[PDB]
Amino acid sequence: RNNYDGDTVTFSPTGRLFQVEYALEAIKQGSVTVGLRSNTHAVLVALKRNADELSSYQKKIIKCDEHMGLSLAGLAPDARVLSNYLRQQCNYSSLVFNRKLAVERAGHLLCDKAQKNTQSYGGRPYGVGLLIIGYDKSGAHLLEFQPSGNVTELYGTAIGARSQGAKTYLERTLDTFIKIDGNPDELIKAGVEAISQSLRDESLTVDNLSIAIVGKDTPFTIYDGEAVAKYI
Amino acid sequence: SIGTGYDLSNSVFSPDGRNFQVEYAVKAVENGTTSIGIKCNDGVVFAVEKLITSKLLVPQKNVKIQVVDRHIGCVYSGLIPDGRHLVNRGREEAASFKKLYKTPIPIPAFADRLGQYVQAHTLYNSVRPFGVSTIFGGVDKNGAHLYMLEPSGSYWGYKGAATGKGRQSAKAELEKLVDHHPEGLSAREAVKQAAKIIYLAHEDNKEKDFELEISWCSLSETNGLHKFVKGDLLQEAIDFAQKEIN
Amino acid sequence: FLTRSEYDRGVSTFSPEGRLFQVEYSLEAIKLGSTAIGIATKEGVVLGVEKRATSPLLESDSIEKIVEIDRHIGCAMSGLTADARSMIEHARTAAVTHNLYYDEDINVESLTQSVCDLALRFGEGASGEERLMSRPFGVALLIAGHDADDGYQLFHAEPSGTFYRYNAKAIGSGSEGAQAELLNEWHSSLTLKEAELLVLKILKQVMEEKLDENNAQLSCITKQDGFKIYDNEKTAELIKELKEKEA
Amino acid sequence: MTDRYSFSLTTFSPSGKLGQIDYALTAVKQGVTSLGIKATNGVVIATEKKSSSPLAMSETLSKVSLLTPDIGAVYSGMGPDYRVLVDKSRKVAHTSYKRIYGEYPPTKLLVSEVAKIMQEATQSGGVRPFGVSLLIAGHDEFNGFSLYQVDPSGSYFPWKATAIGKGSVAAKTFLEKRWNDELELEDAIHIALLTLKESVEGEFNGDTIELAIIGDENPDLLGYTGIPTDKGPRFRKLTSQEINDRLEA
Amino acid sequence: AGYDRHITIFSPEGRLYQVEYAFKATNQTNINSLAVRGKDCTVVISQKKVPDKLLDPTTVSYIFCISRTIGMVVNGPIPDARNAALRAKAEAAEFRYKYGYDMPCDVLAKRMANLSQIYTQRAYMRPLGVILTFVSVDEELGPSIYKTDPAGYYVGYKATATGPKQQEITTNLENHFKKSKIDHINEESWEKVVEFAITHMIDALGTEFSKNDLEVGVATKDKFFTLSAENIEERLVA
Amino acid sequence: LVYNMTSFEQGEITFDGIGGLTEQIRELREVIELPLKNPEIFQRVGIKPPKGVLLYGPPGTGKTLLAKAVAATIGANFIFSPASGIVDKYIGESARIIREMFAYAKEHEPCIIFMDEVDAIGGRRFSEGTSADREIQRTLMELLTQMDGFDNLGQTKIIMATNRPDTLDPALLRPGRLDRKVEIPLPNEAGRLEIFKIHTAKVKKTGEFDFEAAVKMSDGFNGADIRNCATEAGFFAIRDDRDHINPDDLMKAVRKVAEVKKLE
Amino acid sequence: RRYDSRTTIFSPEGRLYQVEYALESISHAGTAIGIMASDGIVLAAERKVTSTLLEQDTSTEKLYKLNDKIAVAVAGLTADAEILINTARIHAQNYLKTYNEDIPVEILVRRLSDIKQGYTQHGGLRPFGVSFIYAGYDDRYGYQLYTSNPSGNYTGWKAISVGANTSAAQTLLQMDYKDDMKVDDAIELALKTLSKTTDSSALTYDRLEFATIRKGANDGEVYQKIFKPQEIKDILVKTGI
Amino acid sequence: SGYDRALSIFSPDGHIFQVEYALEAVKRGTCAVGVKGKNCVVLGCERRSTLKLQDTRITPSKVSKIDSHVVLSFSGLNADSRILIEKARVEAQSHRLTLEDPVTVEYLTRYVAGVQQRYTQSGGVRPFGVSTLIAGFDPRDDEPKLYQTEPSGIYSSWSAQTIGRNSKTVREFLEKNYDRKEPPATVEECVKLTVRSLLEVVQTGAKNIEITVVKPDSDIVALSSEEINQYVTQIEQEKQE
Ligand SMILES: Nc1ncnc2c1ncn2[C@@H]1O[C@H](COP(=O)(O)OP(=O)(O)O)[C@@H](O)[C@H]1O
Repeated sequence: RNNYDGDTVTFSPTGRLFQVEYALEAIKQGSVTVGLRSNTHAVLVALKRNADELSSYQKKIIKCDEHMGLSLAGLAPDARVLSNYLRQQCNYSSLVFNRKLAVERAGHLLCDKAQKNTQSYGGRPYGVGLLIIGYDKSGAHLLEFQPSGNVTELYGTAIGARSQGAKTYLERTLDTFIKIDGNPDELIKAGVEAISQSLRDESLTVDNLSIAIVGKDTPFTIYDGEAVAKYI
Repeated sequence: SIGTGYDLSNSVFSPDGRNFQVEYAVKAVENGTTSIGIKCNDGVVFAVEKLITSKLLVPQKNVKIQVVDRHIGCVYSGLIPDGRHLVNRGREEAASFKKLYKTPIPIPAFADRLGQYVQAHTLYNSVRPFGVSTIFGGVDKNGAHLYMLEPSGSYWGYKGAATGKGRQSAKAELEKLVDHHPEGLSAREAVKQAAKIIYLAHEDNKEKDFELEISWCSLSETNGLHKFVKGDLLQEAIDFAQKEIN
Repeated sequence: FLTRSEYDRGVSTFSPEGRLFQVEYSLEAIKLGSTAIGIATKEGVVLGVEKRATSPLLESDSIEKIVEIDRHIGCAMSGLTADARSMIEHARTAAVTHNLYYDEDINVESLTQSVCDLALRFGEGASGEERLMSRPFGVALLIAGHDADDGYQLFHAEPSGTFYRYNAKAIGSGSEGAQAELLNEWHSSLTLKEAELLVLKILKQVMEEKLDENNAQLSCITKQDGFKIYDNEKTAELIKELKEKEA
Repeated sequence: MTDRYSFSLTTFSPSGKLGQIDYALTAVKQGVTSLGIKATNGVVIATEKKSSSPLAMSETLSKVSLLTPDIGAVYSGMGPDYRVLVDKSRKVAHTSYKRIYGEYPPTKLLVSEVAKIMQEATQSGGVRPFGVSLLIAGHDEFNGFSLYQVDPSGSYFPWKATAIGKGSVAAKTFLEKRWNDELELEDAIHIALLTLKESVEGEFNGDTIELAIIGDENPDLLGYTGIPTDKGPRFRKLTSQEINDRLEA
Repeated sequence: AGYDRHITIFSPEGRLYQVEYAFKATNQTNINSLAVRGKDCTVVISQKKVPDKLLDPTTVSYIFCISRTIGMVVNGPIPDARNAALRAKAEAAEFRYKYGYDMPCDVLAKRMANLSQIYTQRAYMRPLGVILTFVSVDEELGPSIYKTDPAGYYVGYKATATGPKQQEITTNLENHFKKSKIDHINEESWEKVVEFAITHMIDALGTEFSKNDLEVGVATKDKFFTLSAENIEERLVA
Repeated sequence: LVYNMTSFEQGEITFDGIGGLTEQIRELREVIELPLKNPEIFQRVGIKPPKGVLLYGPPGTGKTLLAKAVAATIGANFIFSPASGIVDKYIGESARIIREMFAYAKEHEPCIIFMDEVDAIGGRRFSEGTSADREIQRTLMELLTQMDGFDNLGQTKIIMATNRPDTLDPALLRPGRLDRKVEIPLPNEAGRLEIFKIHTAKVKKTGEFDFEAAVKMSDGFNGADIRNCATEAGFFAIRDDRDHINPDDLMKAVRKVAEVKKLE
Repeated sequence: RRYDSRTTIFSPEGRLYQVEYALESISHAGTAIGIMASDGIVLAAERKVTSTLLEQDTSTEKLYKLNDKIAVAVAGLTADAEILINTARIHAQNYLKTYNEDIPVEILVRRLSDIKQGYTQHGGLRPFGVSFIYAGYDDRYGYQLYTSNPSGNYTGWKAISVGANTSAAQTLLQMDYKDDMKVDDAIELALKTLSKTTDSSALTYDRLEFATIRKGANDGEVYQKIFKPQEIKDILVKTGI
Repeated sequence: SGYDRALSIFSPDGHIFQVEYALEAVKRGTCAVGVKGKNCVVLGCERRSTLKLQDTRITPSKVSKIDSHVVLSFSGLNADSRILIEKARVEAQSHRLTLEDPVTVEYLTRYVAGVQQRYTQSGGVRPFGVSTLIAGFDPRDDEPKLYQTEPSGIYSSWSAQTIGRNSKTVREFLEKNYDRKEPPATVEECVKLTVRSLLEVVQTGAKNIEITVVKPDSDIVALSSEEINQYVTQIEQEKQE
């Protein structure tokens, strides 16, 4: 019996934490979502699962501010907490300083929240990993998030159930789509052959797909619905 | 491993007299990367055994060093967030000091604060010890200093220091330098010997590709502030070891 | 291979499967509760409920699974009828005060988000809140109503947070059989009177007793009349209408 | 051979008793002896001390303590749950009775306050009682002398002559055979010693004990002379040289 | 069975166990110190062990000069000790500002020990695994030692010791006092008392020492302080 | 045989070919050898010969090699009864084993015991499961009566080895027997070369001497350390197929294998 | 798994086993008796211990007082009994200064009982194990006699008892009682029961104490009489032990 | 199992336990019946005849009015019933204060259940081991009604209902006799309906009963012990053989 895993106060008998290490299998029983970078324009894509042959689909992408957004993967209601949190900081460092909030500063304090739940008796870890993008006065970025706190600045990654069937596309084609700039019409095409390698016969209906994009001269914005049959 | 029933929580002494839960935390950093810091005649230096996941990592945009205001530096191994929730209190704790006592912060009294903020987090039952082994040092009116930090709370004033996977390698690879250089060093003759050590350390992990970062604060080459490195200095300091080994 | 039996006595503990269980059990309480139905034409929305006659000396309007929550919204309880009251007292405290802080009429997608912003108050609060409950409370509402933005729609609000915009819901003691066959009896091009028929039909295949004006209830929404439920008299005349039609 | 109900102190067994207050008293025994006798003119208190390391200045510690000029106390049990109890006690003599009635308390309205310090321990779980059981001696103008006892369960008796600690049953047997209802003071001291002889080890001199008494006024202790009725204490403890000679008989 | 993983539970035989573990958790350093009075002064020595060769030995210290005319030498692990020395450096503001003058040692042990008593009635904190020894030069009662402990049984020893070699040092010390029948030591000079102390203890356990392997504290009136490697040959000079 | 070696009273290991002590071993010379040698005095005084002894301390001391060795000098039968390997979950049958051996020892004419890890007997009883701990004293208490009943023999000696002394405080079993309780040492730095001189013998190695060995043996003061260093230092001269030791392998050995002998 | 570790738990059989484990505690306590009759109420007592070197002479244990009208009798724990009466002695006076008249006895117990209910559910706390008897006089109901129970339910009795072996003592009271007794029919009754269901054969004056309420104030309200030893050692010999 | 020793966890069937264990406690209590005629309500009780030492001057009373147009009856255990009765009558007189208007009966009934919902939801608390029911008339109308309440915190409106010992015999009985096809009109048949309903439990003891009825215009009236004793006989008068 792997004891010592009743709560996030106790260590392993080695130096490991199990409740955290059990959270990371939550993202693995959600859907997939992916994110790229260029030196001018970045992007993310996500397949959103139904509830039956009749329901709607799941609001998966959410505007935290105009120069920055995210794309969740895993347990959603615990993501709404974080999404509201960014929406306050960004609405705090513009009523006071007026400065565009640096995207890297966001992940530089979410980690200072997923920790302070890891310590004390009560609550849980934020059982979801998620991706962040954003343009700023420095350049485009991508920042991920996994529940344990560790965020990382990347060119492009993906997460969720059956995602490593996409990462190899990236590690295979990384040197190409990073110099690219000025023409998002094909970068956005990149993830689609990146994600379509990682499917259980899903076949990518127009309704079954969400895209969000940012850029220097472009705000954050969602492309779903009939405006996405283009990017099949 | 010996005692069983007395591991489920802090604030329990084994009958030998020993709280095992802390005895398990420090068995974590041993499953963490490597970092060091050695004292110079003028100032101090820092290093790190950075690791990777792929080429996907942005080169030189995922720093593991973190800084304090008044020309003071910090680095931490192990579970990096707990080592960051601790220094996040540092920049919070000095502005409780220099706001009041009109002056920048001394290092030893600063170490006492972090050296017992940890103690509270092994003095209760509803908390967890910080699973790190922090390093920090800098400059003050009375010269340069260095320390090492550890979840038991028993910090010390060292000459050089190490942790992580690469303790025993740097247990001796640093001990030599105190023998060959009683006269002290400069930062220029130091960083040409620190990045040496990191490459000696990675030998245990020849597969896991890596990266390297350095920090150094001295009153000679920086006039008493904490600065990173750049340019053709680390571009050759690496080569002070990339060629020294092979 | 020690099993689920241990990590299932606390709301705030995962399991190596990677999941919670208490919230996963809450969904297995509405199952005990009576049925509930909701399907939406373009002309209007309808609902439908069984009432579980326990004995013949209960004034059946004593208990309610339907609420005139506002001018243009309705609901449908299914599960523990008690803790539902902790929602609607908070729900129609919103649809009112939104007519104060904005002096207009409301949209559902705030409302269904509001109640679903509430059910998760037993843990992390959305708006950085605190804890007020030890017990996620098991009911599965059906927030039908109209907004001038998208028109007539309904929803399904668990205690587990998330919602869904069904076009045809069914939850209670019949979700397995009913929502199977609404999938072959849903048309985008219905009337209203093409709707109250089947909702009586489907509610007949699913349950125990023969129907009656007393052992059922239903309602319809329309933007101008509002949450107009039906008397026992009117509802009785559709039941007869089914039979001579069924011949 | 007890189980499942001494774990805490808020679960009545079927037999109908509380958990570990019965077990707190088990240490009270295992502490050193003690005693106190009520005369017709005074009251006495006495304990030995088995000072572990002889290098200790035994004068520093004091088994006996002050509560008023007129009231004094002693325990038989755990030490460090005494030297805090007294400050928590005499702090109550001031704020409770004195500053709203002018003058110092009688003994029982000072002992009843001690109990409410005690029962506040046995109110919840995981918060232990005090490992001691006290006795108090004092005087007033309403009913005069008294000798009370205090247990960790909040209860408080009276008594006439008593011992507690190890030599409890043995001593109290002797007291029943070496007591009178109308005796005097000085013979009481001639009892307590040879009562304290009963369960003694090591030496018996005036250095290795500490005993006190109460009686008539002792205005030499006062120091603030010039006042008719500002009379001095009824309390003083006897010096080793004042005891080592009495022992000579 | 319980009874051990909690503080505030008595055993049926009366003795609780958890503090007794802390009474045992003092000597994880294998250190043993010594204190001894004088005629107007008092001194405290302390064994040192810095085996690894990267520690600036000046800062490693189980000594904390809390204020004027006070000193303290600790056992138990170092971190808990700092967590006690702080509170001492806090009260000595208060007792001065609140009651006017400086704290005597005896109160400072009496106060500090009540705090470690309160952590044997409830689970606010665990009890510190220290047993510490204050020294001073009193303005009224003269030099003094006081020997605290976790539970809070403080007493004043005329000259005592601590560590894993108490029985031994308990042997030879009292042998000395009965060769003269006096509690304190004559020979005023606090310097010369060090020569008395160290030679009294090398022969006790039987090992000669260097200058870079001890640390000492000295309690003159009007000040308490520490000293470096001066006066490190007179013990063998004669 | 069934249980133990019994040494046939003559298997003559050298109690002096060892880097142990002279005071302790001479302290034991009193209680065993003097009566069995010289009964003319205990008879003259009428005192009965002694009743057993304890030898505390943790291992490395050699607190079992001396025992059978001095037993070989006098020539008694050396056996074991490790209390860790005596406990049985059943109600009785921990005391039966006690009863077999005091009998079976007397089946032999002389016999002496070597109990070890006897803290399994002397437990603090912190659990207080009366179904168990009522029996723990039951088997223990039988020892107290099985050991000194009618046995008026001068042959049946007793030893008890007990690492972690004073962990037992259910009963210290002080009064009467245990006529000694030896103040056991650890291997002092002076004794290192007293010990290394032992195992180094029976080797052709060009000496393999050094004063850099006690510094290496500092904090690794356990006899297994020296047995094993001489082992593995013997495995390094063959690491290159050499002919004789160099002392650097010793300075290499103890420095590089006391590591496990200081961390775990 | 049995349902006793906390008093906030119903059993599957529909009961709260901790509370029964309090109502049994009084069985360890000492006897108490009250009788209601024409002229005025009477009470009795029996100290659990009657040893030599402790004075139960001037020190009442079982018979405290709440007001010149009302007096009680007490059982059970002692630390969890004083605080009740030290609440009752407050609530009465805090009913007097506001309404300028005396207390009706029914309100007191109604207010003193419903706090014991408070120490039955809200919190993981002990219920106060005490079984008071209430004796007093109010105008809207004349003479009165109530009884408590650490659950928090009371009862208006005529003449009952509690403590050790009351179940037998009731049988010695159920059948040999007459409502028209004046005072002394209840006395020789009362003292005869304790003589029958005791622990030892002493019945010494120290072992027991009495009390009385009397309306003998001639158009004045009421009197009490808590008897010193000289008023009760003379009466039993005047009654024929 | 272990799923039943708290209030803040669900068994895998989905249902909590500590609540419906209360329904086992209330089953251990006395009957409490109620019926509404066309223009008058009634209420019953399984009063006990315990013993000849309770004061006949004060019979006990399950029933307890809160205002002159509302009453309340219960069964279960009395201590936890005493509270919400006092939180009720307090709440009603407040509604007269704030609104200058008496209470609609439905508003009251959702206050008593509005506490039986929190006293199970938030832990650190035990429920109210009681079921109750409400009875009376709305102001300014003759509309009869009674409501039931139970510790799960839900309110229904039966026309006839019972709680406690052998309720199962009764709730089927009135179904066999009472019916909305013929609603009664006045008292003497609502009572002649009810007094016979008790008989499954009463085992022919008429010192074991009480009864009340209801008025419009904010009145009530209790009832005597002979004023049933005749009704003991007309109900038996049919039972000739
Ligand atoms: N004083 C010593 N001199 C030489 N070798 C020793 C000494 N003590 C122990 N040893 C070595 O250690 C072994 C004995 O281990 P020992 O410490 O007796 O185990 P235990 O303590 O469990 O009986 C012997 O084989 C011997 O080689």
